[PDB]
Amino acid sequence: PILKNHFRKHWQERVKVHFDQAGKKVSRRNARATRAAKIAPRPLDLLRPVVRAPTVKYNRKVRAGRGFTLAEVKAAGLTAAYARTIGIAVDHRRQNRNQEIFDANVQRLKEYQSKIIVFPRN
Amino acid sequence: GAYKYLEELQRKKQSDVLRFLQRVRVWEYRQKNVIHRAARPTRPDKARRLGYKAKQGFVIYRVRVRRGNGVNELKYQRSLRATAEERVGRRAANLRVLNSYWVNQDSTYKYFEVILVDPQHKAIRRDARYNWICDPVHKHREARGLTATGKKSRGINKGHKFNNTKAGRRKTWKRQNTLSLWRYRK
Amino acid sequence: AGVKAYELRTKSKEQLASQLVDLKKELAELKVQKLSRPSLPKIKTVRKSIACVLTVINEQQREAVRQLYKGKKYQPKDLRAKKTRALRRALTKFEASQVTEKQRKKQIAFPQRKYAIKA
Amino acid sequence: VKWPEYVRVQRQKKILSIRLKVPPTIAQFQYTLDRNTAAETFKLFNKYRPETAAEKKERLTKEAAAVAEGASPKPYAVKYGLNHVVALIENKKAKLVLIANDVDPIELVVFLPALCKKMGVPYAIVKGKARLGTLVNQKTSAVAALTEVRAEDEAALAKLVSTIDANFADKYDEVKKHWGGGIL
Amino acid sequence: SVRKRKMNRSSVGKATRRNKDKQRKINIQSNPIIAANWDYSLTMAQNYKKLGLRAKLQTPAGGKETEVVKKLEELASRSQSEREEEWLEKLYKKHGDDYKKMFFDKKLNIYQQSEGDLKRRLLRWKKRNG
RNA sequence: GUUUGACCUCAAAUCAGGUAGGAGUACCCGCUGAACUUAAGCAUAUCAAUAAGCGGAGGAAAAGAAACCAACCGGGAUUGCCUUAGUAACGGCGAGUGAAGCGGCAAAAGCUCAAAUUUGAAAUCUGGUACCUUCGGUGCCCGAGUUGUAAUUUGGAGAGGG
RNA sequence: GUUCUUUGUAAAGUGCCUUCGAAGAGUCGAGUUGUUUGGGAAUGCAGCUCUAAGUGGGUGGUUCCAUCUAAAGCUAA
Repeated sequence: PILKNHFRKHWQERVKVHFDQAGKKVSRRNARATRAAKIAPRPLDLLRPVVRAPTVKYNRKVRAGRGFTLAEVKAAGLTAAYARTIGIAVDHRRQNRNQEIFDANVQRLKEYQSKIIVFPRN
Repeated sequence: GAYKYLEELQRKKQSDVLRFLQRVRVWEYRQKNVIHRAARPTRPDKARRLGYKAKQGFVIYRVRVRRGNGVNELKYQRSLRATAEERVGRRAANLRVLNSYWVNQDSTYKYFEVILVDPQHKAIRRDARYNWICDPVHKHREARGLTATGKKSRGINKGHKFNNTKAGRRKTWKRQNTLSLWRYRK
Repeated sequence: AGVKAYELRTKSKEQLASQLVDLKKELAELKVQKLSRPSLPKIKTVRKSIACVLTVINEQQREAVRQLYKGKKYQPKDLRAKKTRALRRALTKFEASQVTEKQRKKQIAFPQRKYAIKA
Repeated sequence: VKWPEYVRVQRQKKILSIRLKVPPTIAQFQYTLDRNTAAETFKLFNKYRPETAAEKKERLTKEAAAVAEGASPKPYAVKYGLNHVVALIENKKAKLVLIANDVDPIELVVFLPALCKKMGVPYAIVKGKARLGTLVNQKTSAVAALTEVRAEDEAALAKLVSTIDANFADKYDEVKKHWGGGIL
Repeated sequence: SVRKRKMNRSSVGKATRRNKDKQRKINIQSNPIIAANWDYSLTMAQNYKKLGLRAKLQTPAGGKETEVVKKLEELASRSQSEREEEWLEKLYKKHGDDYKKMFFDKKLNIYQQSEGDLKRRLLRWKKRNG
């Protein structure tokens, strides 16, 4: 009546068509298989925390965080430097303010520590 | 220590001591070549916090550049400091430009003291704190603006304000100006 | 036909040099017979004979130089590895695996432990 | 006559050192300790040469050759780095701090005489970084300090303090004032 | 092309590498217990659930004791120098157990060490001896 | 002492040992930079922060562990993909230009210096040189170096004692 | 897996008590001409004038509050 066509530039030079969608899925699965073949008994990814999303819109939702904290790791009963060797992602810049999020993470860490089998250095 | 006394001394540049120091040295640097090698840093404090270790393989070159640029304001939007760093990059092509600082200035010339590491020196090739410069991904960092001042002039930082140049302005232009079409059309 | 390499490896410097002079004379005599005839088969084999003798001569010199420069710093630029320019720079295995004094302490104190998550 | 470039530069720098009016935190140098007191400072300071690399190596191999097969006090030496001297001064561990008058960047050692007057450390600006270098196994030293001392040398050191206070600090109370270099 | 045209024409020969079948099936290396019990006909995640071990700790996008006992089996299953020993010999023979006097001694406790350091080191000495 | 000797700075040597240039250039990092065109004729604008030109790298480059985003019940390096979204904002408010946070997902990893004395000891390093188990190690020597090489310390603090 | 070496009052880590405890200047900023951006908030940058502070300083949000630590450096996928 509206329409805006951004074809005033030399658009025909930069046209990326993703024919390799099927090729790149295979490529990532081969990558995962290789990583799991090198990291044999371990999962494939670090233990990630539970986290509340920002903004009025999404604060209903609970999502994965980057890492726990020095606080959540200490309350679980271990050190940050040792947590990384057991494959627990640690976030130094994140803060602890909500009690429900805190306790959920501590129990996630505690249940993780019961389920694991750490190998000795010998 | 001793360098805190130096650091806070060189923050006063028009103060009568450093006024006199700068008066003698500006003239003395005019009498020498344009690009010549410094015996040792004039400001060892600022050299050291920019990562100059006084050991074999570490070089200080002193450099001079003309100032300024509506014909007389046809701009040339690259800095004086990046120009200086590039010139010492070409005269000393075996070295790698680590960092550079301001030393003295004038109506016509701004002076700098570039700091250079010898990546072929065995006192650099060992010691795991400085042997990163031997990796061939650092051949002429000053020519691609990977130094402190180059990263400034490129506008590479974090935030809202640097959205047009955060991954590099050429990269972000090429990315956002691409008609991306999938197998099953979105 | 022609001369064989393994037969010549047993020989000394003087024996091979004399051998070479004889082959160069023989080839020089065959180039005088070449112009009278349409074809000559032996001219090809003697050329390859000379080439072989020179290779054994050079190999015997080079390995002698390898023995007097044995196990020391700075051997000749031809007797050195060729590899490629970009690899004849680029930190050596010692200089690359060289870790700082602090990181070795951190690696003994906290090595990446092996684990499995279920029981 | 025609001289080289660098010769002309250092001669020009020499006459420039004189003919300019200079700020009083500089020219507080060159108003330096006289010949007798300088010789007497070094007659003490030469008794505390830091054990040279050869001497240290031979002694510590003597420790190994003896102690591995079949008590000592802490030894006293002069203290000689600028980071370490300005560490020692302000901790008041310095009894005599010797400062060179000729330093490559002058800006390095400009705070030091006045920081010594502040802390109450009895300082002396002595002539020559080479001359300080000699007593310390280095080419140059910029600074040399004497923290602790053997009791034989203690009374001599205390008198060296009092001689330097009287000879240096009292004669040069006018040097905190007066811009130097007004020579016609 | 320009270079490829010559290389497909020359008598040098191509450096042919047939490394395509090796891209899919990479042998498991880091654990011999897993190396014996890994069905290569199954995938990565299928070989994890077959053994029991959790493959991804975050819940995946999309739709989804035989060996772990053997692991559990293999997981449930600093001396002193000559000079240090002879130093502790000297301290015990001269003092015995008076750690206050033992650490205030300039002749034997040359390094001005505490009481706790001395009783710990002496008990290490006493356990290795009678 | 009208002598001798420390340094400082500046040189030279077919000195010992090294290293830089040129090629390729799809992608990548910079510098430099138009016009035809399109807008009503048209100094803005547009094509376009494009092409051409010049420099500089690698298998990727660049970016990157906040002087970040937000306004929440807060998230948490970068990069990339879907989404935001032709949205916010810009523009003779004209032709036209035009993001980002959030959410989902791919992939994920963290660290290191300078600035506080090793001062009961420059603990550091390069080269030469003789051996050895030689991408190195050891011995001795010349040096670099206190105008600061090592160990400790980097905010997640950290350090000295008990 | 097997095997040879490990050392020296050597190098760490955990928790508590006790005593201390610095953080990148011709840089931020301000003005200014020019370039540049979606960035009207003046978006970034460059030149030139002038040029800071440490219960600092920057960036946001309706009396204040929140969140970062600049002007040094490395790092796979």
